[PDB]
Amino acid sequence: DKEELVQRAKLAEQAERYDDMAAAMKEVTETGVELSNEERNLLSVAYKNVVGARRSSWRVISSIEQKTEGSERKQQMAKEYRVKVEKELREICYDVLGLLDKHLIPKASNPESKVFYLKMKGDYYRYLAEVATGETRNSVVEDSQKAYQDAFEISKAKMQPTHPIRLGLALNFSVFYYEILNSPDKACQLAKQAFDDAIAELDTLNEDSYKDSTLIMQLLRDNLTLWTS
Amino acid sequence: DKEELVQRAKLAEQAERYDDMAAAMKEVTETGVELSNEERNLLSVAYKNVVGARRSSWRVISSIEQKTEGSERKQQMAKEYRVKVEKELREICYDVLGLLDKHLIPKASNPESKVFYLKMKGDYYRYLAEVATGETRNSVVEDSQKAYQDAFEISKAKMQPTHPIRLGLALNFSVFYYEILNSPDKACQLAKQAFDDAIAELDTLNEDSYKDSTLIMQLLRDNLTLWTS
Amino acid sequence: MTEYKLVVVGAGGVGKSALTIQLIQNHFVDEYDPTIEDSYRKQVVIDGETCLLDILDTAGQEEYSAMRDQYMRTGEGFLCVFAINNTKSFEDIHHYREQIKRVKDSEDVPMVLVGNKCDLPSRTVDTKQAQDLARSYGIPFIETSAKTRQGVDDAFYTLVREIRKHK
Amino acid sequence: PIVRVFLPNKQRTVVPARCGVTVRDSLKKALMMRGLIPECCAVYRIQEKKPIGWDTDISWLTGEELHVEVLENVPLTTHNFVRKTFFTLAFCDFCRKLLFQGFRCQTCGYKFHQRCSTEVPLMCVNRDRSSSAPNVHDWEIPDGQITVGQRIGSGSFGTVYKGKWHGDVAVKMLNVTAPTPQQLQAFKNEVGVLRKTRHVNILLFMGYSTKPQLAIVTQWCEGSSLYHHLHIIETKFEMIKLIDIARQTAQGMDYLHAKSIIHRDLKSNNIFLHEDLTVKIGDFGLATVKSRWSGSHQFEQLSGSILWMAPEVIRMQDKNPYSFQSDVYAFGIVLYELMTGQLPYSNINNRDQIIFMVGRGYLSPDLSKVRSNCPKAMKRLMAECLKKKRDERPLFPQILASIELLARSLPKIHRSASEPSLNRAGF
Amino acid sequence: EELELDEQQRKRLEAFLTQKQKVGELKDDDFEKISELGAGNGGVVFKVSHKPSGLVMARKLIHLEIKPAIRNQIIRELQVLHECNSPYIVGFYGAFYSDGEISICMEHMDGGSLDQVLKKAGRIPEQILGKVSIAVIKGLTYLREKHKIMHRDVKPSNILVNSRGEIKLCDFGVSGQLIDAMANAFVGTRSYMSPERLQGTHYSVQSDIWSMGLSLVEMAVGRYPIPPPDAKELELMPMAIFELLDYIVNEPPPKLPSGVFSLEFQDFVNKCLIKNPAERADLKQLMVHAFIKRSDAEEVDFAGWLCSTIGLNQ
Ligand SMILES: Nc1nc2c(ncn2[C@@H]2O[C@H](COP(=O)(O)OP(=O)(O)NP(=O)(O)O)[C@@H](O)[C@H]2O)c(=O)[nH]1
Ligand SMILES: Nc1ncnc2c1ncn2[C@@H]1O[C@H](COP(=O)(O)OP(=O)(O)OP(O)(O)=S)[C@@H](O)[C@H]1O
Ligand SMILES: Nc1ncnc2c1ncn2[C@@H]1O[C@H](COP(=O)(O)OP(=O)(O)OP(O)(O)=S)[C@@H](O)[C@H]1O
Ligand SMILES: O=C(NOCCO)c1ccc2cncn2c1Nc1ccc(I)cc1F
Ligand SMILES: [Mg+2]
Ligand SMILES: [Mg+2]
Ligand SMILES: [Zn+2]
Ligand SMILES: [Zn+2]
Repeated sequence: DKEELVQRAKLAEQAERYDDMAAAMKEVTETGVELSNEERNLLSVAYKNVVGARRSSWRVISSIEQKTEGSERKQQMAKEYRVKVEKELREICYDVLGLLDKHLIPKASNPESKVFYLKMKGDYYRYLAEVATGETRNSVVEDSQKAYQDAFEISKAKMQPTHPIRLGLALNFSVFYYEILNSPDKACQLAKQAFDDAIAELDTLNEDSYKDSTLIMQLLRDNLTLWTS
Repeated sequence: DKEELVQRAKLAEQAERYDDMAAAMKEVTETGVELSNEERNLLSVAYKNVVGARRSSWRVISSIEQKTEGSERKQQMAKEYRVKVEKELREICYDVLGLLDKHLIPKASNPESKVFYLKMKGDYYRYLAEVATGETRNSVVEDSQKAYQDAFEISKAKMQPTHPIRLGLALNFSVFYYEILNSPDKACQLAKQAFDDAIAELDTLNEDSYKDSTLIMQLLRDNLTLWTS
Repeated sequence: MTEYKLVVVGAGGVGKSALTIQLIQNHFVDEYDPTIEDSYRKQVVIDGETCLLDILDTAGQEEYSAMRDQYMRTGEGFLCVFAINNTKSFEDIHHYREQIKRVKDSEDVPMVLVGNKCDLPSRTVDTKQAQDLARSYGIPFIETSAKTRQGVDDAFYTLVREIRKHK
Repeated sequence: PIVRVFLPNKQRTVVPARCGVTVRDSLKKALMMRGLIPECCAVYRIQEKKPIGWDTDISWLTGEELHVEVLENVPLTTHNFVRKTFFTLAFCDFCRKLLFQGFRCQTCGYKFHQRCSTEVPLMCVNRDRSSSAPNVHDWEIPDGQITVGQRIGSGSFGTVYKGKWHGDVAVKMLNVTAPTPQQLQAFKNEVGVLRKTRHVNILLFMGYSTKPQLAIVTQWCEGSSLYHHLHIIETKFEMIKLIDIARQTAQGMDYLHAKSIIHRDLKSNNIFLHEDLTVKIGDFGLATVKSRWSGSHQFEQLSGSILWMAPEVIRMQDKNPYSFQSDVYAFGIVLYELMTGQLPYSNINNRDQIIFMVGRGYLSPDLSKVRSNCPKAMKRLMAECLKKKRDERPLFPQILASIELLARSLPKIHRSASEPSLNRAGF
Repeated sequence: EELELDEQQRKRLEAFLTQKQKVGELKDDDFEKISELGAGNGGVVFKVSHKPSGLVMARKLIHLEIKPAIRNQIIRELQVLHECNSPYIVGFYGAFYSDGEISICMEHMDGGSLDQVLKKAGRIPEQILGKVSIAVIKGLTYLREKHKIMHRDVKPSNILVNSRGEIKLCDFGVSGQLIDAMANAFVGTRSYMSPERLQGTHYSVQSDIWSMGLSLVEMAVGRYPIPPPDAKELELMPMAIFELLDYIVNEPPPKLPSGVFSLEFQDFVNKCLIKNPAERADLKQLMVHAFIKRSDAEEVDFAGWLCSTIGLNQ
């Protein structure tokens, strides 16, 4: 039953076909059975692929929108296409957000799962805010900040700071600060503090958790290098 | 105005959203007006992207099916997914063939456009056949044979042995021979003849088409070397 | 990029090896394992230049002075170490300077005077004695403790700077 | 009882020979002082070198000489691999053929086929289906017509005079004085080859003359060289402008290689920025006027500049060192110059030392002086262009394609990275 | 001063100083080219005369495109030459920038460089060679004491003489910025840098000593010493540049043939061509060399011999 759905999702990911896998994971989590970290990783990746592709599409369309201004009324239909794309993004974003309240947040059995779900909620809030404007964007970013702080407090109080999930949460929070609050100083200080904490807790992890950390730290160094100027 | 649709498809091109591009170009095909040289490239590329994505999906699913060799219904589910994607691919190919035969084939003023359309017809028949198995496979193989012969005659008559279209037609015919008829001798003979013809006018390479022609020729050499075994 | 050959010389027990190991590995050796010969490489940035230091740590025991002399012949600059609780080691700095002059066939050799073990109580070689000796040769004097690491980098980096001056 | 031990990095130490003490325990302190561990190193005895166990008692080795060599057991290494299929023109970095379905690294953008996996470099340094049809998207001007112009400069083999012939024309006074009849014939053949050529990004070739000595007449260009803007006024360039310049420059090199003509001299002085937008190149080919002849032969004589020379062309052990790879290497140095704004080897003031250290392979252009806003893909491209071996360098179709891909990918990569994906690979 | 100068050298130096005092500002229009004295690796030397004064001097023009800041820096660095006064140094008048060119006004020497003399003579007598070496050593010592500057480009092309027999040096590396600028200009055919300096290690004038020794050997044999003469090449009493450099780095240095040269000279050149720069003697130790003592004891009418060899009428 559920294992068949898991096999179907793995096959779809192998074939890169994503929307079917997204629906499969949606019904899997709607079933209400116990969810493990491995299973939810597939759901996260599946949603991430489509949302990132569409985010890239919106970015390119918006870039073209301001590419030419003194021209014919083709920018108008281009922005109509953009608005259609944005509506499509909002639909899937709302579905994803509602999924957490339906099954993920209520059926919270372990702290790291709560941290993961809150991080996802904040990430998708930021994704929506990328196109959201005005009071709606302000409310969404406030909600994102709430989840960010709640997740960070639990991560600090419960688990080690050398786990990759906490590092990713800090990185995403810093990026959100830069892209919304536009505070390079506070974000830079927080990123440096997180990197120093990671460096303090080194050579003390498991065989599996020896590669993710490397990529995350490399990204942190890159972000600090870019933001130093 | 069809130019609005042209700009829409052009935007969708860099947008990497190929289904909307395919629909928009299908609308222009349904307009029933003779097309230009430029729009044909957009149409071909738009349909080619979708067909190739489906082909890749079919290839990976078939590879997994050959890999498993177990006793379980996961293989049955994979086969069902394969037949579903083959069905949708068949529908797409049928739509393309209908549009081609109802608007482009009837109205081919210039022979070069006719050669291009026949090449498309043959390649799409090949796409049908590579998943087809049975008498229908034989029928579509015969139809591809007719199309390829008709295109090749006109190419040998009124097309230079250096223009890229003839080179691509020769490449496609060689691939079709090697895959369907499994006759490496004649395919190699055709490849060598076409390569010699291209080498004959190795100087007449203008600004319009220099990299494409040599790229095709290099691919031909690579395929010939692979077929030397 | 730039390589410097540094030789550590002086009487037995003054702390040549402990100073060297603090430079190389940031660790204090409390055991006394007398040196016969030991060489080390360490890459370090000094005054903005990435430096490759070859540290030639020599025997204080004169029984092994033939080995010491082979190391000294290759060296470009010399840390001349005494201990602040061993007046003979201080007086014998003259012996080590004369050895350097003999082996290098030159009176113009980069040298730094190092007074080590400054963390000890009841120091018996005072600052005035040490600074007067360094002055008498026209060389810097650096106080060090291999135990606390005080002065260790300054001693070696100053010698590198003296070699650069001489080049 | 002491044992003399020789250590890597030309170091050495002596340890006492105490009974009941192993070699490993004796040398542990030395290895820790030198950033090494016994488990990843090997120990040999002189007897010429006989390996021994680390647990061997040092007492039985009294008076012997030991040597330590570092082992290699765990290379490890990795990239973040994600399955992906490219719908535009692309090529495998290793297999150099067309690429439809394969693998991609999210880290650096390395792309390779399914079958090429085992050949991918370990360090993330920063019955098969056939291929298919990919998508598509005697001319000497007579005397009396040449206006003798004004001297401008002297290069490696010529002198510059801007004259008038149906308008402003460029005339290069060759430094060769007495051309041999065979040399003259070869010069005429190459001129005839060049005459029937035309491109948007290559300067027009406009014949020659032989009555007023021997000189080459080309189309005159207005504006100034790239070298001027990079190092005379020190005017910085934006990422869009810089990558556009690189793309245009590569556009013409593919054309020249397509007509099978080796440039041999692509240095930043020879690139013009006409109308402040369009890249134009001249001063190419002409194998005759280089490598001064001793008779019926033109044995290779080095000449010109040395920054843009590739290692092999310096080494001179090859019969025809000027190959397509030479132009590739030149393009690599040009990319580096554009990206850094500083000439290569800016810390060495002796050209003899530059030549020697390039020749032995001891010295390569810096890769740390790049700016902090260039995407890592361009760094990978620049690194690949400067390989010492000539076999593994890419040819200009691939570099043109990669430049095109990274150019069209520009709008999305300006912002910082976000959350990365997981491994998502099977090995 | 205050130096060991005789009456003749001191008087000539004073006369040249007086001539310089008659020269003020320098401009392109102030001089007229009389003849070309030879083309350098990246420049040329023209015989020019200062029309407002009528004095015939030597002018070298250097073509190197640089930013104005570096131009002014080199101009400031060139001002040190005014305080440089020694009989072993080619006299200078000044330098200025014009027309995207670097022009230097220096004392014209009728004797010319040693390269043309060697070309027109084939080989040089040992007595003639010995006199030049001591003057070279004294000039190098003067430069190292007064300015602490290593020539780094010691070669026969940088030594000028006159019909009066005086020997002077030139092309010294006074301006390091100019040295760096000329580094990436063009390529040469043969070189004389010491093997150690090819490795990035600085040993100051040891390389100069090594280069001087090889130059003296080459002037003594009438052939570039690299590669060493082989059999019939040595009995007469197109190699790639990279091959030459590798050979110099990884081969023993050549030596003077026996018998045709004095054993003191052979020992001197062996000392001056020690593979290890540290083992190579300095100017002080070379000064007290027995061959140098014999050369000092000897007296040679070099000026008349040179005039006869060139063909000048006394
Ligand atoms: N308190 C203190 N002890 C030190 C200091 N430096 C060295 N010692 C101690 O003095 C002893 C001798 O040190 P060591 O470095 O072996 O001296 P050495 O000069 O290398 N001796 P040798 O000439 O025999 O090789 C050891 O017990 C060491 O711990 C220091 O700065 N403070
Ligand atoms: N078509 C041209 N239009 C204008 N100036 C030109 C043209 N061709 C050459 N020049 C000028 O010629 C000067 C020097 O001659 P070039 O040979 O072009 O330079 P070069 O690089 O030293 O010579 P090589 O052979 O390329 S190393 C350059 O600084 C240009 O200003
Ligand atoms: N002081 C001088 N007096 C007379 N003639 C000189 C003088 N300096 C140079 N010349 C001549 O001018 C030519 C060009 O000057 P140089 O700079 O010596 O050229 P060069 O020898 O090619 O350069 P290098 O660096 O010494 S190889 C020389 O070869 C001499 O013939
Ligand atoms: O002349 C030089 N090299 O030779 C050119 C190629 O032939 C030369 C080389 C280096 C240099 C550094 N500072 C000045 N430098 C030179 N100039 C110079 C020095 C002394 C005199 I007296 C006259 C001069 F022009
Ligand atoms: Mg010791
Ligand atoms: Mg010169
Ligand atoms: Zn990678
Ligand atoms: Zn491949």
